[PDB]
Amino acid sequence: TTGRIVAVIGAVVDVQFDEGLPPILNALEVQGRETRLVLEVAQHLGESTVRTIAMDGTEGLVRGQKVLDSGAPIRIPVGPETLGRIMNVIGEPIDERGPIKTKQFAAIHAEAPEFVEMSVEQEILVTGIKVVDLLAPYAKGGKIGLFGGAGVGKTVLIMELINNVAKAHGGYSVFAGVGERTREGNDLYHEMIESGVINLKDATSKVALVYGQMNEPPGARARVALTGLTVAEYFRDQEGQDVLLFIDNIFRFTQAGSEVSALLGRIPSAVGYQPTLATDMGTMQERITTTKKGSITSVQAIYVPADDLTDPAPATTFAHLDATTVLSRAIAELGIYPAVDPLDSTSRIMDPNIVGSEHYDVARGVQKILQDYKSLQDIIAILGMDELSEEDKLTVSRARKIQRFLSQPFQVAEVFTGHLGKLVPLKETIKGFQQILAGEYDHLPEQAFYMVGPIEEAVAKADKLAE
Amino acid sequence: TTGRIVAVIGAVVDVQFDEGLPPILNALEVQGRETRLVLEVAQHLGESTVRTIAMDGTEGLVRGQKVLDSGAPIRIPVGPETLGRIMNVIGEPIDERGPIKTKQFAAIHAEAPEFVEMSVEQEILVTGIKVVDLLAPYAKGGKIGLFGGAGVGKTVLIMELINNVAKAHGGYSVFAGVGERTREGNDLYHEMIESGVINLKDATSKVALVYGQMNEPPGARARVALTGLTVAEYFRDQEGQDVLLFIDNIFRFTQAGSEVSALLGRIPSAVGYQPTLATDMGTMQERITTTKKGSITSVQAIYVPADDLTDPAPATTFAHLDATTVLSRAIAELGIYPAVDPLDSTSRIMDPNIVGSEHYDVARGVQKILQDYKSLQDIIAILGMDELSEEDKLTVSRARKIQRFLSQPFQVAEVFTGHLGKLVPLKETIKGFQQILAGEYDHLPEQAFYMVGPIEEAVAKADKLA
Amino acid sequence: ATLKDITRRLKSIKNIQKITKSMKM
Amino acid sequence: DLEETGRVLSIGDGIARVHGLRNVQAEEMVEFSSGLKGMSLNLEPDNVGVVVFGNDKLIKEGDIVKRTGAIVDVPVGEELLGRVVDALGNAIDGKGPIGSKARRRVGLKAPGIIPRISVREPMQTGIKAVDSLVPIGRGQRELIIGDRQTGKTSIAIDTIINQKRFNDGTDEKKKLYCIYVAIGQKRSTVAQLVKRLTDADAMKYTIVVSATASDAAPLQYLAPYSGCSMGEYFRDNGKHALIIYDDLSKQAVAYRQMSLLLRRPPGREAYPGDVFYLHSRLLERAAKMNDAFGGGSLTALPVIETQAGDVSAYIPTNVISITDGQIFLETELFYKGIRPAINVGLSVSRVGSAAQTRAMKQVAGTMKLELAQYREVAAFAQFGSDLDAATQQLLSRGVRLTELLKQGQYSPMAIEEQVAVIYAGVRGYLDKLEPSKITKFENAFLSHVISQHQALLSKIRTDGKISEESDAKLKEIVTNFLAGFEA
Amino acid sequence: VPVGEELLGRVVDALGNAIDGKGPIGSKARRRVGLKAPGIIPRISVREPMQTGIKAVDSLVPIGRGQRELIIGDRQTGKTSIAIDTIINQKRFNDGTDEKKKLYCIYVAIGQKRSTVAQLVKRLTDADAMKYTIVVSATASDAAPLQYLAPYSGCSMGEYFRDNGKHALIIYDDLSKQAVAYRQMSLLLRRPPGREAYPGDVFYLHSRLLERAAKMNDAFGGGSLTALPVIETQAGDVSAYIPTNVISITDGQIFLETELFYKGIRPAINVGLSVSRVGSAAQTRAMKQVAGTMKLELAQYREVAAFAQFGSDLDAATQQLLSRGVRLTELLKQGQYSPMAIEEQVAVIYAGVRGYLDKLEPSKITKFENAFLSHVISQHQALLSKIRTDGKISEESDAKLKEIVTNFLAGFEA
Amino acid sequence: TASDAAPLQYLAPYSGCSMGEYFRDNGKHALIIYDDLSKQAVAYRQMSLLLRRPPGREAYPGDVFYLHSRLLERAAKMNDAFGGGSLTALPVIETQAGDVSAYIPTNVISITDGQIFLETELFYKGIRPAINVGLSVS
Amino acid sequence: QSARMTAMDNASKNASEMIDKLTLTFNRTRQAVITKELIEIISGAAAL
Repeated sequence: TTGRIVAVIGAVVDVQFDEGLPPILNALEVQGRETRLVLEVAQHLGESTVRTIAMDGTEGLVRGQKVLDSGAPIRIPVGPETLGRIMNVIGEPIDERGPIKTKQFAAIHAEAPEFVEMSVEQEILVTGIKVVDLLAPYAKGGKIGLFGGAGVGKTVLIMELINNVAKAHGGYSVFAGVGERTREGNDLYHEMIESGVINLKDATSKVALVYGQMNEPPGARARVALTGLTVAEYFRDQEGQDVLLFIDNIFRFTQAGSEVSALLGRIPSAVGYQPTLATDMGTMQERITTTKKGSITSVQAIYVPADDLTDPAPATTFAHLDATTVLSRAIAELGIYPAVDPLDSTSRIMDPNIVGSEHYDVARGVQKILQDYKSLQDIIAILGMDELSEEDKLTVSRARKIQRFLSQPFQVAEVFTGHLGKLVPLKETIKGFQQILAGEYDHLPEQAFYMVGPIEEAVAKADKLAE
Repeated sequence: TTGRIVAVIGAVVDVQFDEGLPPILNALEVQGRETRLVLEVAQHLGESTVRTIAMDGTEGLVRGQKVLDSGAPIRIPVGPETLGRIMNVIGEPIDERGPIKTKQFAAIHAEAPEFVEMSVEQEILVTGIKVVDLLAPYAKGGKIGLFGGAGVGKTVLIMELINNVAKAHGGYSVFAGVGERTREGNDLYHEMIESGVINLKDATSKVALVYGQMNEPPGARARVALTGLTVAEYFRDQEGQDVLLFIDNIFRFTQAGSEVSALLGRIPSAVGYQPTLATDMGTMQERITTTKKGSITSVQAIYVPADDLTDPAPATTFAHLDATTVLSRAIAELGIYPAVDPLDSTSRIMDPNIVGSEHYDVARGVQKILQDYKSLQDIIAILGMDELSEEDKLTVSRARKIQRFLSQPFQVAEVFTGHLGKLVPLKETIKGFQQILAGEYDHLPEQAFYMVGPIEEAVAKADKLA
Repeated sequence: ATLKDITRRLKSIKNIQKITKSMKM
Repeated sequence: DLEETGRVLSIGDGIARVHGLRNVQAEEMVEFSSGLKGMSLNLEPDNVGVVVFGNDKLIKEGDIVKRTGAIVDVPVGEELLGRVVDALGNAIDGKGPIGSKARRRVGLKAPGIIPRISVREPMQTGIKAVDSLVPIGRGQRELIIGDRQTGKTSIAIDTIINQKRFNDGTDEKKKLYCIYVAIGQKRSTVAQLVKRLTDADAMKYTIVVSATASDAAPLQYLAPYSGCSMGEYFRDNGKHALIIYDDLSKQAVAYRQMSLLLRRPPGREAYPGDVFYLHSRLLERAAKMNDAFGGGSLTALPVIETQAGDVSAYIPTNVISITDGQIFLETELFYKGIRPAINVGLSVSRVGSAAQTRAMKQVAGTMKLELAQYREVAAFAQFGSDLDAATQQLLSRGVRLTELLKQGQYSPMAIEEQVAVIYAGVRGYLDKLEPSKITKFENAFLSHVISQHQALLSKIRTDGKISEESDAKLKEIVTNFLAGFEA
Repeated sequence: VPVGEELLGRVVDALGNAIDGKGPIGSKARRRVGLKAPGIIPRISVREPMQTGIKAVDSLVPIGRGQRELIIGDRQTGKTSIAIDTIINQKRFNDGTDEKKKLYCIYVAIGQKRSTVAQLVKRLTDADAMKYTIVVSATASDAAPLQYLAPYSGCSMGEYFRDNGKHALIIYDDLSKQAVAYRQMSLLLRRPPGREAYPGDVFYLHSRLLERAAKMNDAFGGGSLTALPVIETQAGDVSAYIPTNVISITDGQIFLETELFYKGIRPAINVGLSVSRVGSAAQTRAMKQVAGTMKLELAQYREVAAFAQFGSDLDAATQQLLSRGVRLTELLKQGQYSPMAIEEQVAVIYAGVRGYLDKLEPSKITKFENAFLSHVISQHQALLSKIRTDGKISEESDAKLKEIVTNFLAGFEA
Repeated sequence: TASDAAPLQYLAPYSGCSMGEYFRDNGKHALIIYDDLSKQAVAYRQMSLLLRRPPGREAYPGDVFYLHSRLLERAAKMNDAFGGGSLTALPVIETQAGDVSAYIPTNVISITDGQIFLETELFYKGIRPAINVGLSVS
Repeated sequence: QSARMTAMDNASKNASEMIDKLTLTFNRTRQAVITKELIEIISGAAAL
């Protein structure tokens, strides 16, 4: 079929078909353009007119312009020949290395795995990060979420996980940049290459990349995650492999939708969001999942507007995760990186039956004391510390040292911390905290515990500080 | 007139009339339904169509369905044969004791007592409850804010007032449950029954119950307080008694108002309430007064949202209240009952220019002493009960006697306390406390005053307490 | 003025008042 | 034929606007060519706004819509037990068709005021804090409320698990069938959930209605009613049933989404004026019937997710206002070591002791009281540079009683085990014990009496209270065990 | 709009027309105001410094070329000053020989007042900076659409330099007033208002623009565009929706507080809350050498400085921490219009970071820095020219420096 | 009163004012007491939300200050050439929790020529009239 | 002991006053957020 453009208002374009109305979700191509412009059908307005979302700029479009129904939703090149490559929302290479010669093509829109397809294996996935591991362990094949307001560490944390996990991972990895910084896709691509995760000469590439950055129109941003996720589902089902999925930042998918929502003629829900936020998020989040066929280990960065965790978006996403790392500008502000909030981070495997009681009693032991100290903070603030029971001024001590022992110099932030990155093993972590909690270092100074890897570095640093 | 249904959107039914359009507020009956579906009219959309709000589920309605203008607002059986029965919003029986057979029917939407019907004076209505009558006197025709909920004797206090109104004023009472939890109504029912206020065997019931359960649509929980009002107005405008109106709880009235408002698509005002919050309230509150024929006195259970007394719901409501009865869990813990708080409960009529200097002074005497003792309370426990002066030791003694003298046995709780209920008279009340203040029973012991009626009993109990 | 912060402050001042009234007596 | 069938004028955001269908009734199920169902929520002058039960990719302008004439009803009865069904009663556990005879309508009116009687039979959770201080009776509606991840669903699960003690028993008036409704949850969570229940052998007496994250709004909307009907079949037949709505927050969202897309007027938080009525008509269907009606019951545990502890936000306000009590969970408590995170001071049970056993009351009562007393002084502790031994006493009872309320998950206790342990601290036996040890004490102490003393517990159980005898036997059992304990 | 070298030293409106009544622009090139930012492939990691002249900034929140760094704070906290000092500091290289080190500047006024801009272009002229600056002005009385466009217009003039292997710096002062303009234009078109009354796409409004500041690879000329957008907060609330919308686009932020400002800390840079997502890659080795860990040190200092606003039996490691913290805080202070040269910054930070000033009295520090810098500039330009030239601090330079500071310091504390 | 349609509550003060104006206009002297302007304001706001006018601060329509300035500008002291007559207005405004910064109170303070603030504290403590002598002005 | 008594009397009375004020500030804020969030929804809805 061939339709005509009847109205253009931003990323929203209305098309009128004379015969044969393209179904909802169908992709249409605008005729007469130097570059490929795809319009996804969004609604049937009636009168053989469809309302659509543009996958790119709408400049220069004209009323009356021709549009052909492609007869199917956006379909992209899926398969192993996507590895080491950089793709578009619409599946076009954007790395200047030629076509992507895949055997098959997949539509980015698809139903989520059925209930009888779910898996319930729960294996801790050690990362080398003290805080995460100790208190909110990630799980292989599980859904992980990094929550944070602007500039608190979401991406760097995603960066050190790619290093401490993606790099040894025997399986593919798909990194989908959704509405983030272009500078960043260029930093990562070239890093993947310099470290051979991406190989431009041979077929040893172990990571496919998909990008729809912040310089794109809402439409592209409302779909790249789909493209990204679609690439990943292939390796899960058609190959049955262990996939690692990185998305930075999934909030962008939801902001994308809120940006065209009004032009779609909808009464706004609260906080400006579109009324279909949760369902829009649901049909998507439900595909990002491990099944009996394959396994996905998704690490999704989640932006928090105005730093408010109750904002309908961040708020609506918690339910889709098995583990959550909540970052806080209040912690970051103190110079404690990674700025994870020890009392707002959780993992579904923080179970004695799964990580063990030593792991579990330490974690909870560390959390009690930080909570105990949080409560006193506001009070010794005014009433001072003298009146406090030696019993209580020891927890202030230990807490302040733990607070530090939880920071760590990342290997991807030496440009930031001026410190060599340290990766600590799960047992070095459990033990280090166990001892602080045990009173075994009440003599060393707090500062000795700040920006160090394993507990021995805290002891060494004490001496170095000893003068 | 016979209209058709043109649209059904949730609990809002639009009805189109060919000849003759029902005025606003009329009740329309939907034709062809297992049960009675009353649609109240709310607006004249123009083009012969009315916009109404259903008083029950619109499930199943059909565009084109037939609707019969009952040519009047919701009317209900009013009169004596309502006493002891439980009734719906549109005056139907929901206690399964057959038809409420009265002679008169009374439309629920009624205007209020013209200025020239107004009484020009403030009179205390006596209930026979020592705290209530001494420190927070109800007012005839006035509105009282009853605070406190469970565990604190709310339902027993509501039931003694009933009884004491029948007794001392030959007036009857109505009970309107606005947004009542079905569980809690049925439990209120059997509890009045067991205490007699309701009698299924004879014709001695002193209460008519009107219910607007929580499952009912906005419009129903919206109007049921008016229905209850209608009933009460009868025992005043037709039989010139002193009726008692109980709206439980006044907040769900307001909320029902907002739901209805939102459904009619009107822009909410501050905090999301209805634009008409103040009028919705005023058109109802104002029908509660003392006219030349008699008076309706309303005990309203208040729920304060967010513990915010300046929240539009509560704030609006106090505009009408003449007194508050604060039930307190703390007081209860002293064993003291009724568990009314003598320092937190208040009344507009506690003015010497209204209750008379004597009454006013005693009351102000009782409270100060109760206040002073409160001060000392801290000292006693810490530094121990003795730097206490020949003076400081007397304020305590008396205060502690007073605290007790303010408690009292209810006739409603006789089937249970194995004790005899007391309805102390106002005169007896002021004297009682007058003398304790006076120092006339300083020799008497505390427990002589616990759970008794008139001071005379404080004396006699002392005797039996050697 | 965040209902969160406001609440955080009320929390710590209600305790102060309590410990402070105690110390007075 | 525009009377029994219609044509789609426009379709989007899951709202279908059909022309024709002149005979449809409000809320009637209709069918689109493609096979998709839809429910008529807006009967307008010139059109029917239909709520599509699925992907609106399968509907186009002009598609033909036909009436079914049937209103929404679902399978019901004993064959659903141990099954995992969607909001329409369809089986999703891939175990084969549910052999359902009876079919009930999802939205029915609650039993009126006459057909009931006071909630009097205990509904035991197995959680000491709840069972001794926030008692639930059969027919009661008690809300579990709290922020994200505070322990809400765990309470329900321990509760379900716990009913095996009576479901494996002979007394058929103590058995309680369980129904768990999952609304807006991700499929992996429910899968994990059903696993935990299978592993504890609680699926035999449980039905799982599941309307997850990717299911269309209307199914998430309905889920709780369709699960309610299923539990009503038991209630009405002299049987007892327990229902967990997890969460009512997500269903409210589902409803708000359709309301706004059908363009009904939005009120606070964008919720329709009839959101209160959506839950009240649901939560009232739970009730205790009268023998005249079978004495059967339906208890409901609805979950509400608060935000930053804002119990006054809109939906949390409605539901609190509708139910008979609330179990308030708190993060601060949780991280401080109190798990389950029940805030005992703010939690409530309007039903109260009318639902506690005499055994429990025998202990629950003084515990409730020393705790309230501790709560008055607690804050002093940390600065108690010199408190009198009067209050210093209540701080001690305070921390021990508090440690006794602690509890691990998946291990609900028998009312007799709970009173034996509560008796221990309440009577003063752990007062000289170290706070740090009460958790260890109880565990071992309870292991001991569950091993060696099953005859005393059987007494306590049977006699329903603590006889003067069994009282004395417990004294010795704990004073010798304690001695053993601090050796 | 008009684009190219002809515009330098001229004041244009949002469409290119001159407003300095100094004659027509001799433009031969034009450029669409709205062009998508170069993709992934055409760029290269930011590596060349963009020196502001401000210690605090150049040492703690380094800015590289192709980088977007936001200046944000309440009214009057000094946001524009940061930008002026930066434009003025560029004479150093522009008056020089090397064309790769040169930086052409663009200053876009939006919603501002004509007399303020006139004041602004005067100062630039008095500093002999207009020669390399273009000023796009879209002031308070200009139509909403001019104010709206102004940023894209100015951007396009900067891409001319970016796409031709040259270097440009653009200041968007401020992006707050533009958003208002956008909001107005947009509501008047009847587009449904969104959060806070702004269009549902205000994020997009600024992302689209700032993505254009970029570093192109040698394959595309190696030129670059660096942006310094300004945003005004209210009641120092940086968590605010717009503030965070923009903080989530740029490569860092410089947050100025009025509290710090009144307190004497000018610039009022808030160490803890400001960041640079480029890190030391945008710093010379001399600077990296001296300020490599200082940022997290000062963060950790601000905390304990608070934790002992009651000298709670404080050890030594923290007494030392408070002693460095205060001295270092004084050194980061700075006046206006006197952008320092990189080697000058390294000399003075050096003195502090090395502990040579741990025994001087905080109050003395500012005076000392003027004395010390005087000495080395006059006497020692051999060490300054070497540090500057080598670009690093060799072992002997580091030894010649230790010698100078310690001795001068002593004579100084006579 | 509380039971009359909002439009009548809204109108009431203007009518009374016109009656006071006869006296002002004829060399006579009248006193008008508006009790309260708080409730008139909510009556006018009910009207405004029902007419669909944009709700602003506290949901009050943009012209509620004028609802009041127009009214209170009419109290006035004429000179001899116009009769020497006069109109004195004592309008009443009800604050919530002693908050004198609210939108309506401020509006009205910015219109009259002084205020008499009565304090709840004073009232209980037994000082009545509960006037706040430092805050009040003429 | 007389100065600690006095100092702690004041401190306690200041606290309570602070308590009373924060509470009232809390309710004002609570009401404005709801109103504010609701006007925002209405504006968006009306523009359609």
